[PDB]
Amino acid sequence: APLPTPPNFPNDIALFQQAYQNWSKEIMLDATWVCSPKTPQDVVRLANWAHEHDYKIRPRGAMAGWTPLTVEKGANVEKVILADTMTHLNGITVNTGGPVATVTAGAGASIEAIVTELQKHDLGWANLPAPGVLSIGGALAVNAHGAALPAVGQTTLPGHTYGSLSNLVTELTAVVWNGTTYALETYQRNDPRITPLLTNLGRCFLTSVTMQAGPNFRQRCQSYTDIPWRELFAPKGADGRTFEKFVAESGGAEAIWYPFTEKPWMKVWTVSGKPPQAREVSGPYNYIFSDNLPEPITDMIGAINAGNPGIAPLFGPAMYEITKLGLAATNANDIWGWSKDVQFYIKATTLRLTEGGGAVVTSRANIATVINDFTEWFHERIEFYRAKGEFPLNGPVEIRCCGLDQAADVKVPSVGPPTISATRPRPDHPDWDVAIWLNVLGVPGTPGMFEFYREMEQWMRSHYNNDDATFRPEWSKGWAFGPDPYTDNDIVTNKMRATYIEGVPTTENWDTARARYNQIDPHRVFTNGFMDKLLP
Ligand SMILES: Cc1cc2nc3c(=O)[nH]c(=O)nc-3n(C[C@H](O)[C@H](O)[C@H](O)COP(=O)(O)OP(=O)(O)OC[C@H]3O[C@@H](n4cnc5c(N)ncnc54)[C@H](O)[C@@H]3O)c2cc1C
Ligand SMILES: C[As](C)(=O)[O-]
Ligand SMILES: C[As](C)(=O)[O-]
Ligand SMILES: [Mn+2]
Ligand SMILES: [Mn+2]
Repeated sequence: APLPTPPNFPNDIALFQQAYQNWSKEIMLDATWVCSPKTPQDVVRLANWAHEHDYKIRPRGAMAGWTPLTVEKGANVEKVILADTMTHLNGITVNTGGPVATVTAGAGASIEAIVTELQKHDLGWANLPAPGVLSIGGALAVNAHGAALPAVGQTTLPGHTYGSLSNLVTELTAVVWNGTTYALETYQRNDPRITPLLTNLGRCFLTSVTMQAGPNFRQRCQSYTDIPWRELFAPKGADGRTFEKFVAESGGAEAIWYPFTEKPWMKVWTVSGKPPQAREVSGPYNYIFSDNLPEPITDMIGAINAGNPGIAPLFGPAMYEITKLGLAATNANDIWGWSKDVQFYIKATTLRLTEGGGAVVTSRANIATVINDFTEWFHERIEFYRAKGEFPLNGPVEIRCCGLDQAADVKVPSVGPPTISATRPRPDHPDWDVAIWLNVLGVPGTPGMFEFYREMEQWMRSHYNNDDATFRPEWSKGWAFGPDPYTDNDIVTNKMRATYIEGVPTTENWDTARARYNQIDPHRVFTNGFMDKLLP
């Protein structure tokens, strides 16, 4: 069924109708209006047109995400235009000459494309998200990050950050109200106005960004599937092959622990000179068994989807075995290459899942305790539900750490970190210097799963709430589980604000960010109904 034709739409911007679905298909719309602006000036034309006709505009990147910040479930989108940035707003230029090398990218450029160009100039980023498909605008919007820390004794090379990609921004350009009309405006990192824009949840429309780059580096990625979970996730100072020891020795680490299994898949990244035992790779996405699944597994997933959640204790071990056998068969337990080739490992063809948990901001010395508390709690819960015949949990626990948006990493003049990034340092706790990402993944539609994600969100908020650690939702994942994600009204309208006014000055907090967003867009062109609840 055709949507109403928009009134007097700019004649040279082609409009087409497409479906929209979020990653888990928990948001599904049969029809939306879409266009692909050719230049930043065309986004300006779209915004002024929208203002004049009471339409809304949303930037559309790779759609590799879950939140309702583009379109909401069940929403009337008759007066909404989605502006695909990836078709044309994708230019990339490396700039070598200043206090630091930089790269200027259209907001629709993919992060893989950006860092591929950086590699040609012997440059790179230290803390990359796992999927390269992401648009840079979409990555910045949520403080996108990887699993990287420096090893003990490792210095941060000039230009690099172990925080979010949002910490690397030296300048950006956005569509902004000037008092009479929307126009392009450019902000430098030393401008107080920029900090809410560095992580903006799509409340602002970025057309281009410039980001610092450091030197590229070679990196090893070793996999282990032979460490029992209680050994890996042990209390502080324990014997054996512990998570904290890997972080000390190597810096970068991520564990994937399938449900009802004994041994995680642990990945450890070490900066280098190739180790004799490692296999050199020349491209990303080196885990072929995880981008493509065979028939016995897809049959289990099919049977789960058909109403058999009791397959979970068979499915977890089956996924572990595909991983163990696949790593061995393809000789991928010990690989080495440029940063991007070992840090990009999730292809867009990966199994569609939905996520809970979030971030714990704390001191580096407290990593073992945070992880041990979470994994012991999780294990007790999953076994508790199994004993009652209930299987709310059929995907892995995933755990990784990175750094925060440290001022020391920024090599241009700067007014500070992103205002509302989950990676923003806490001024009241200068010793808090890591973010621990504690995620749980599950098959969409699983009975009891969102109830459990609510149970977990409540537990994390209450448990990680003291002088040693605090909890922040991961913007890009599920949160405000009511029990469905993004539906607990108290969390959306009260507790997210509370999180982002805690421990920070009233001159640079959640309310500062809201004020800036409304100054830039008082007509609320760059909003939807969910945005209006979260950021009034
Ligand atoms: C399987 C998978 C793995 C992932 N792994 C990681 C991970 O390793 N680390 C990590 O940090 N994240 C990860 N993500 C989450 C991902 O970073 C976010 O979902 C991201 O926002 C998606 O970017 P996108 O380009 O697909 O944008 P979209 O999904 O199209 O949009 C996402 C958000 O960005 C905003 N946005 C897009 N373009 C602009 C723009 N030009 N200006 C202003 N706002 C804009 C939108 O309004 C929206 O809020 C993963 C996601 C998936 C699906
Ligand atoms: C690598 As992940 C927990 O953001 O899907
Ligand atoms: C309970 As408190 C003051 O550590 O946020
Ligand atoms: Mn608190
Ligand atoms: Mn203490």
